[PDB]
Formats: sequence, C-alpha cells, structure tokens
Amino acid sequence: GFRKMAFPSGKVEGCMVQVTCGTTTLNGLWLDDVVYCPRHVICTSEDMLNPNYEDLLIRKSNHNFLVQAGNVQLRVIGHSMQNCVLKLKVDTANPKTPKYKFVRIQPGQTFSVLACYNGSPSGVYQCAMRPNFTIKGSFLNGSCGSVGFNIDYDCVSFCYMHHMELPTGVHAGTDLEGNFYGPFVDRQTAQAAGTDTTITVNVLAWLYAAVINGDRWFLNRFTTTLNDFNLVAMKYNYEPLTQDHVDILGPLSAQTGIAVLDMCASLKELLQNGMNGRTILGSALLEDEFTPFDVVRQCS
Amino acid sequence: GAMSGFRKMAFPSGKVEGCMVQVTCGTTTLNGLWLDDVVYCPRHVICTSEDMLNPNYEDLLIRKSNHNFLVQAGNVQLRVIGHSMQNCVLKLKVDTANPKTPKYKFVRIQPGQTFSVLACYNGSPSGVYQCAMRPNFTIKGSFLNGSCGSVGFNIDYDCVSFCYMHHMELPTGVHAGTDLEGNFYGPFVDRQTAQAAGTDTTITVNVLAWLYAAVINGDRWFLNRFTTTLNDFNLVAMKYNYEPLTQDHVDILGPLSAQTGIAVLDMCASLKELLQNGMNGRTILGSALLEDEFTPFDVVRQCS
Ligand SMILES: O[C@@H]1CCN(c2ccccc2)[C@H](O)N1
Repeated sequence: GFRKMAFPSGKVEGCMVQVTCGTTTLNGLWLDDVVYCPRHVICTSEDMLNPNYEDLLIRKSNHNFLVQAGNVQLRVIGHSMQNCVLKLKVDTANPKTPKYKFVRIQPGQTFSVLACYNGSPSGVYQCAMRPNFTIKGSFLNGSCGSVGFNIDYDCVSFCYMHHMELPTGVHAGTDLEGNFYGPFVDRQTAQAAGTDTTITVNVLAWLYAAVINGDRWFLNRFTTTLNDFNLVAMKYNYEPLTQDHVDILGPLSAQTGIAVLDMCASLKELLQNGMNGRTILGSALLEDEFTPFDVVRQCS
Repeated sequence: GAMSGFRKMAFPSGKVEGCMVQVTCGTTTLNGLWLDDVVYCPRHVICTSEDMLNPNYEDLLIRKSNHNFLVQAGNVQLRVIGHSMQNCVLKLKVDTANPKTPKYKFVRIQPGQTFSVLACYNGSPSGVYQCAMRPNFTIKGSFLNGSCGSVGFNIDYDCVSFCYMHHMELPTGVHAGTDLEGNFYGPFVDRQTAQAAGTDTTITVNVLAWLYAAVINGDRWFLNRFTTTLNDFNLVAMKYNYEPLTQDHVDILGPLSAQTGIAVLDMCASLKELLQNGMNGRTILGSALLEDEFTPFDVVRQCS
C-alpha cells in the first residue's frame, strides 16, 4: 500500500487567473499585486516565429492585457519582463496569497503541478523533473501558465511554470524567475527533447521504501563499487550515480541497515535479470518519481 | 496527440481542504468532515482499546455527551451541540456552520469508478491522490498511519460529490470505508476482527476505454484484426483475473466505438492478445502498464 501523492492544491488554487493578450489565452499566477505568466502571450500570428520579446513588450499598453480572477476583472498597471516570464503588476493584491518563495529545482526532484485551463484549475498531479529537463504531461495535463510547486510547512515553493507542449507527449517550461529548464526556447521552431533516462537515485529510494514495507526478496548479500554500478546502469539508460546522491541516501541507509552500494548490487542485479514475474510494492516496474525525501516524508 | 504521455490527475483538493477538522474522543484523534453545521467522522472514534473487537456502538454512543467530543478547526475549537449515528458514520452537530462549505452532494459509487482522496493527519491535509474503487470494494491507498476520516470525492461544476470515507486498514495493505451515509463498501465491518479482502481483479471496462484512448491518439500497435464473442472474451479474461464484461459495459463504450470505428468486441480481441503476449517494455499512451483507473466517462469527456 504505497501510492504517489501530490500536495494539497488549495493554496495554489486561489492564485490562478486568466491572462489574455489579443487572441491568446493562458494561465497566470496572481501573487500579491503581480500576475506571472509566460512571456509568449504577447506573440501575434506574425511574431510567433522570431520575436524580440522585450521590444514587443515595451510597445504593448497595459490595456492590451485582460486579467480575470473568476468573474472579477483585474486592472493592469504596469508590465516588465524577467527572462521568459511576463510580470503584470495589478492594482489589487490577492488576499488569498499564501506564504511562498521562488525556488529552482534539479533534474530528478519531484513537485506537484496544478493543471489549469483559462485560469480555472482542472486537476493536480505529482511528477518529477526528467533528466532531459522535461515533464511528462499531455495537452490534457494543463496548458501554458500552469505551475509546479512544493509545500514546506504550509509555505508554497513555486518551482515550475508550463510554457509549451512538445510533440513527444511531454512539456517544458521555466522557473518562476523565467529561466528555462533544459535547452529550450520560447520560439515556435522545431524542437526536440533529449533522450531521457531513469532517475537512478529515485529507484534506490523506492527500493528502500519496499524494504521499509517489508518487501525484501530483491536484497542480496553483494555490494559493488560506485562506477562498476555506473557502467552497467548507463547501458540500461539509467542516470549515473554521483557521490551527492549517495549521501542523500544516507538516512535511509541508516534506518534499514542496507548500505547504498549494497542496494546498488540489488538494483544492478534487477537491471540484468529483471523481476522474473515478481513484484515490488505492487508494481512490476521500477518507480523513479520518488525522491529520497518523498520516502522519508511518507515513511519517516 | 491530445493524450500522449497522459497522467491521471486528482481533482483540485482546495474545496475539501476547507472542510477538514480534527475530531477527538478521549484518547483517539482522527479526521472529520465539516459541512455546514454538522461534522462527519467514522463512528469507531468512540471505541476504547478493549472495545475494538466487538464494540457495541449503541451502548457506547448513548453513554457519550456532547462535551466529550473535541472538534478542532485549525486553531478554533468548535462546540458540539448534538450527536447521532447513521450506520457507521457519526454525525456531530456543531453550533457554527462552516463558512468554507462548498456545494456538495452525497453519492454512492460502484467498483471501477474513480475519485480523489485527500489524505489527512490529525485534521491536517497531507496529500491528494487519484484512485478507483477496486472490484473487491477496497481502495489501494497510501501508507499513512492514521488516515481515518479522510474523504473521497469527485468535483463537477463547483459541486463536490463526496463518495468515500476511510475507516480501516486491512491486513493486505489496502483500505476499506463507507459512503457519507455510513454504509460500508463491500462485506466489511468496523471491527478489529479477522477480515480479508477478496481477490482483486482488473477493471476490464476501464482498460478498454484506456485502449480506445490510445487509438484516438494514434497509438495503435496493439490492435489486431480479430473480433470475439462477448462470452468467448469473458471466458479468457477471467483466467487473467480480469472482471467479466457485461452488455452494459459494452454500451458505455459505444461512444468510443463510434468515434474510432473499432467495434467494442474487436477491441476485446485486441485486449485478449495483449494478455497472452504482454507489454514487456512497450508503451501505450506513455504508460508501460495497462491503466485500469481511468473510466469511460472521463475518456469520452476528455476526447470529444
Ligand atoms: O486503520 C486503523 C485500523 C482500523 N481502526 C479501528 C479502530 C477501532 C475499531 C475498528 C477499527 C483504526 O482506528 N484505524
């Protein structure tokens, strides 16, 4: 009985708004007296290929920005651009503003996404930053302007904003300061995501989760050296494993008594021989969207 | 296409977050649902540690007065003014009506249908997940220590349909519970006596809708050229522990059948080949597993 969970989305729900520039409509994040949204909302049908965003920006008037929060309309006062994020300053501060911080995450860390359409929240899901810096999600998993977040002691950490739907069923976007995740541009040009890989630290964290839940058949008597594991793992499209990840797994190593490189011999053996029709925590597949600290959060 | 790399989503939990409270009777603390002037919670909050095998709820309840119930809404304390029992749900009338009460209904679901769960510690929401009422009337849930009182719901046009409440963890690691009228799902009792869940089965109708969703989005490698009779399909499915398929499930799938031009029974023959051959490393809609927790209602709603 181990299931993936998203954060309670209430505190982010009361921040989504609908931003409309000319013909284009998408989601905004209304915080204090500022609305954040992707900067490509200003792209016309003629600049949508090769725009000089800051010069296009300075020529738009505030009045070309429609902002509604449900039935209420918001007054745009000014606008500035920070990287690929548009910042529209409004006359009203959001009284539903949670306590928040802007953070940037690393490939392999998890967060929840509140999927929104035209400002209206539609659903919520947990995901991980893929090593190729993309996030799994169809057009039905929330369109441009939806945000990704973690909650740390009732404080929201916004880390992600959806910008564009890639052809491969994944989407890409930025942090809330506008910097893209991965080698992507907000220009409607042919663009492809790199070959993905399995988040190796997360699989080990998930294997520790099985051991906490008494699922133990995969554990063996063997260890392995770090790179004697890495060599085998990259041949299966697994992320190489750094000394940082080992340390991060330390606390789980101390609760279960399974050294990190011991569990690495279990996973390495799982890679070459498969699960032989057995199961771990109910799944015939290895999960890699549980960080070490999602396990400690949900198991302590 | 539309649903390439599609993920299940739980509904936004905000409207439920504003209804969760902490209910305490003596030494037990669990979650309550505060809707208007009444808070709902599982009745086994009034059990002691000796009462858990054969609790006499009617004896236990009548011995309790309003001021033995400790209802905490965040940082305010609510005053209990009345208290009655409807099956296994306890109902605490409070003097103060929840301002954050959403539009809501109480509905009972059938196995195979889906909803979201807001998992809570001590009145405090901890997470949200999307799941299905399994065919054996249990909920494969999170390894949360005291989720009792966590509710399940769907949301449809600002209106929250409450359909589940968590009462107990079973030895098999899944959860069992009631509707908001206190009737359990399945043959379970709110007693700490030996209770086992029947053998789980794959929600066949859900898989077929999922397979129809793939075909809508050009994912097409699993289709074959065969049809099957309904009863020839049902007979093979069962030795793979798949739910038998009823004519009603065939009708439910009819809209998917017409938009793709693939007869339902043809899709059943394609499924039957997937069972004898398997998905060993291959993907359907980005998933390396056959999804059985996405209903035909959400497929046709989301793929018009
Ligand atoms: O999940 C656990 C298991 C079941 N539950 C319980 C307590 C008293 C009588 C019957 C059931 C307990 O409070 N919570």
